Amino acid sequence: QVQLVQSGAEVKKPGASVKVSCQASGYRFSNFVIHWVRQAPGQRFEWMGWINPYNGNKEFSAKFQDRVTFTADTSANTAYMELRSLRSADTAVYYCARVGPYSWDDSPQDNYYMDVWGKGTTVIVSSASTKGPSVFPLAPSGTAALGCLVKDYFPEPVTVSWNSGALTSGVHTFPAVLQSSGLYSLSSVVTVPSSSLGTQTYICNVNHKPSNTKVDKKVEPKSC
Amino acid sequence: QVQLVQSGAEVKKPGASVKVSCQASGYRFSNFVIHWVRQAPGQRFEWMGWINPYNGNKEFSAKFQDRVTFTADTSANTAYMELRSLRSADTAVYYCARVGPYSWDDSPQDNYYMDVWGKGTTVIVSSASTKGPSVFPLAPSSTAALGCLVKDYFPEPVTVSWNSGALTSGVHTFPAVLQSSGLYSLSSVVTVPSSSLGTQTYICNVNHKPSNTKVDKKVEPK
Amino acid sequence: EIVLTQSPGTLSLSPGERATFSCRSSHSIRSRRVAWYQHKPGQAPRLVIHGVSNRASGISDRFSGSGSGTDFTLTITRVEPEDFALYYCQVYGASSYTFGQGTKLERKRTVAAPSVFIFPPSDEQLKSGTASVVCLLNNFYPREAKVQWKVDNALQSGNSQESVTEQDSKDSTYSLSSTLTLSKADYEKHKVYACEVTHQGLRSPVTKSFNRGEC
Amino acid sequence: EIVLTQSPGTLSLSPGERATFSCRSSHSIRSRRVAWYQHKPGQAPRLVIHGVSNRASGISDRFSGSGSGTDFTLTITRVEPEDFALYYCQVYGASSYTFGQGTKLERKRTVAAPSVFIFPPSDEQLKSGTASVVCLLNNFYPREAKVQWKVDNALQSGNSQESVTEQDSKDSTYSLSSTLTLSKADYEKHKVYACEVTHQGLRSPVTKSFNRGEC
Amino acid sequence: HERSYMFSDLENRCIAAEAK
Amino acid sequence: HERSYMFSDLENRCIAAEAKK
Ligand SMILES: [K+]
Repeated sequence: QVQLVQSGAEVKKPGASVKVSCQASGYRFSNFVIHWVRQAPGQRFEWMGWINPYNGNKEFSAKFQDRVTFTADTSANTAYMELRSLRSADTAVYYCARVGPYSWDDSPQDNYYMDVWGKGTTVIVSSASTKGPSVFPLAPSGTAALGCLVKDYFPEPVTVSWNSGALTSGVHTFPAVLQSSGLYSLSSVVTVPSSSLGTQTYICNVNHKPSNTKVDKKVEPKSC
Repeated sequence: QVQLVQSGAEVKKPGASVKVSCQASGYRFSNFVIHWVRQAPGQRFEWMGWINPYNGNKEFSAKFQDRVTFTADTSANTAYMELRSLRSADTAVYYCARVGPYSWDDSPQDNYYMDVWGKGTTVIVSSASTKGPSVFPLAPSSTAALGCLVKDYFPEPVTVSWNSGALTSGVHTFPAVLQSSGLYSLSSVVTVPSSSLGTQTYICNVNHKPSNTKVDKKVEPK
Repeated sequence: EIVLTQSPGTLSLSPGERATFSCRSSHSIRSRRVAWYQHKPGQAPRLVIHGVSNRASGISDRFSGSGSGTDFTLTITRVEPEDFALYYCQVYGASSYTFGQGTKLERKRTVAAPSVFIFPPSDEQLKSGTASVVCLLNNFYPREAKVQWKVDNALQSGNSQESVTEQDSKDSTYSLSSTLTLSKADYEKHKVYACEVTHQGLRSPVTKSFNRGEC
Repeated sequence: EIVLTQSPGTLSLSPGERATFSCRSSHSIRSRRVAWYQHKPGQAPRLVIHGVSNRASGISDRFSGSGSGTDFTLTITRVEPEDFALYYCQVYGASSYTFGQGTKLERKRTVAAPSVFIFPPSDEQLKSGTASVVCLLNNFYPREAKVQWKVDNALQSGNSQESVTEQDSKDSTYSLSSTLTLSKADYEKHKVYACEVTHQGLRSPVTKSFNRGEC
Repeated sequence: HERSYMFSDLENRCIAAEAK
Repeated sequence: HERSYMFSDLENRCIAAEAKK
């Protein structure tokens, strides 16, 4: 049961540093090198470097040669990665991964692929301050459509349900988009029978834990 | 151009040693490693090792490391290979070959192929002793065919011509076969007009330089 | 400096078909240090193949890696529902760790035209300061779709953002929302708002619109 | 040790034809240190290709080397008479210098049956104790030929040796000589000495013989 | 004669490992 | 110290070259 468990999501302002942890289990921690790799939205995975828990040996990608620090605590079977002087482009998911099993007959680093990956730790770098969303109705006009526009919040995520979870079929909650303002926005919609509009109540339940903002918005046909 | 001239054929008894020379010209002798490779009759080419003429450094095949010696004389642009404790299986053609040139960005030994080869030196190892051949007629009887059996000689080679070299048409001189006795035997034949038997004289000229044996034999019907 | 280029960008297959992924390297990989990974949304990536042709642990024999020199292939003899995901190739070792851009293996189904809906900005949002116009394209396939916004017949370009849902695990369709952003001032300065949708399932582009003022 | 296997053993072609030589290695040659050599009987071997595909100086473009991993190939687009030979592949460098067994590029010509001749031992030879009976197979093609010796109808096995000439550079044929060896005592004990030859150019084995004594 | 050497596909030659 | 290495197809690994092997 080789497993790697990472620390939780982080939100940092530009210029600050972040430290992510990777706790191993299911094997002898000191016997395997650990790789750190990240993936920013829309980009390819990017290797950052590796560390050998046993002797403390490390190799860094030229791009992170001076602002990343790799450390390991053989006592806790945990490896760490500290990234300093954060900038917006450092916004990404950071993964740790253990190399594969070794055999004396194998050539050096033949096993340096990413054998087992951690789930990743999200790190958001932005000057934006925590802010709850405004919730606006997307009023319904066969089959009708209605929804809620959840706008201007930070950071992700917000959760959206309909009728406290009683309504699930036909619901589509879209991925959020980052606006030029540095705040996020997303919509959640649901298609329903037009004949239900005067007898079925539709309420979108929005929750943005980072700001402790919860909103229940009833969406109804605009009495045009 | 690049040339490698090797020493002449050798004949040795088992247990003895042999030293073959390889003289280079046409290039800077001290700038190229030299390989030694042999090929026994019916066998695959067999690498023996190499020597760096500049510093005398070398590498040997595990098969010959214990009884082969590589040396070089830069002042004479010559490389030498000495094989000791000779055995029958050592009968073969021994070649020297120069490695290829190299570029500053290549990997080590990328150029260690056999760039230019010498024509080889024949080495025969046998307990047999020098002996001149016996020449027997291979009588015709109607085209027709006749010849000469050059039997029981050692070592190779023996040369055979017909009518002092005047007769070349239809002539076939076969590779010698080695007998259990350790002596060689070969035949030389010639197809001739049946109507010339008894009128045209046919003489096979045999020369075995090793034993200073020369024989001119007339072949005619019984 | 090693650059890996994967193809195709997207593989659309139904269960039971064979999936073949291509990875072209700029440098011949004589070391055989080539790997393939599988990555599903919100899950840790998983190693599928390492050393060019060696299946990772717990990996079905339905997955096989092959190739040499500058061309490598990942093959899924027969695709299963659990296989739909992103697949990446990677070179590793000797200080060279670079990944391909990935190939998305998605599920093929019959063409489905989208149902289109347009939503004007709410009085609430307008009262609060700005305006968002939303166009929804619901349950369609394939993914390719074009949304064109027109305001008083003026073609809008660059002031809208699109978001698409992951392929539905039940009907294999996609849904998309496009949001047109404009100042409250500009919204009130115009009357006709419309979104024109082009899709393979539509004989001709479909347009949904409304007039700022009456419903 | 690295083992190289060449195929085919012999390649019979006419000028103008394409020649393809194969060489299989026991080990993967990642270093690409593979060379091909040409060897004409009596002459110094000549380098044809090095580094798998690099043509040696003075080598025509009609020659080209290729391959990778475990399979390497030498190709001659248009065979020229000067190309008939022996061709060998070899791996070199890093303490590995093994050669393949070679492939003979032989010139193909129309089949030609051998002219057969049998010779009795000379009285001169008989005076010393041994008797050599010789059989001659003249100018034939292809090389494959079988000689069977019979003494008073008894098939001889184990007491003969044969030699074959190299392919004639002028008419592309081969010639063979077989010598049956007997003691003088045994020779005088039998009457009929025959040489039976089997060859593709003979729809039926050809027998040549003589009766000891009377001609 | 301390650190390990491996084949680099980028450089097409044998190089030393890193890390100390 | 640092030395030049070559790939050995025979041993399937990189070996050093110091004018002898
Ligand atoms: K050293």
